[PDB]
Parts: sequence; structure tokens; C-alpha cells
Amino acid sequence: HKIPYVRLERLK
Amino acid sequence: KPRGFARGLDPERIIGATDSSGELMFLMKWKDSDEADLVLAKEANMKCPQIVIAFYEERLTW
Amino acid sequence: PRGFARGLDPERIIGATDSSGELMFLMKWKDSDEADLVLAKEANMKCPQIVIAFYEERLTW
Repeated sequence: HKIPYVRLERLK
Repeated sequence: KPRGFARGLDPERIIGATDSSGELMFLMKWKDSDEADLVLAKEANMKCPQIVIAFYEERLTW
Repeated sequence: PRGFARGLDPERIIGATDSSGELMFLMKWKDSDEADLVLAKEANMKCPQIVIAFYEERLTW
């Protein structure tokens, strides 16, 4: 029963 | 029987998402209706892009 | 000139950072190999479908 997220990674 | 955008209501905000069907779907809360229903993300992207972007922006993680 | 002021058409977002204190995208522009940073709020208005494409790819459960 997971929540959707938008997974980003910081540049550099 | 009309569903989603075919009900002729204005989109208000996306309150869920699922791609279990093979395509990304949004659970759309409509203006002045208690009854949310699923719409294709492809359709929402075009008809209400800023409502789509709002759903994504509220759940950013690093 | 930086970002949208280069007057190039946006092509794809290839990255993101909040180190400026607001969300910025690394925008790759069509017919240019020099990507650079734009405010997300500006991209939202000028190329929402490119923003959405970026977010769609990174949606995860």
C-alpha cells in the first residue's frame, strides 16, 4: 500500500 | 454512464494515481461534485496540465 | 544570456536542483549541446508538457 512520489536526484 | 472528462465537469485536483492497467491514470476530483473518477494521464496532461503538475510538485523527494 | 533567454526551444529536462533555494531544472535545448538551469515555475508555464514528461518518468511507488 505505497504512496506515489516523484523521485529526484540533485545535480552534481 | 459518462465517466471522467465525458461528464463535462471542470477538473479540480488529482487525488490519486495508478498505472496498474498499463497506462497512468489519475483519480480526478471535479469541481462541484463529490464523485471523483479515473482519467487517463495522457488526457489530463492536455486538458489540465497545471493540475497534473500540482500533483507531481506536492510529492517531490530527493 | 541564460536559460529561456537563449531563445532556444526546450527539448528535455535532464536534471534538477534546489541549491538556489527554488526548484530549478537542467534544460537540454534542441540544437544545442549546452544545457543550463531554469526555474521550475517558469518551465511550468512555458513548456508544461516537458515538465510533465520529466515528472512522469520519475513517478515511483
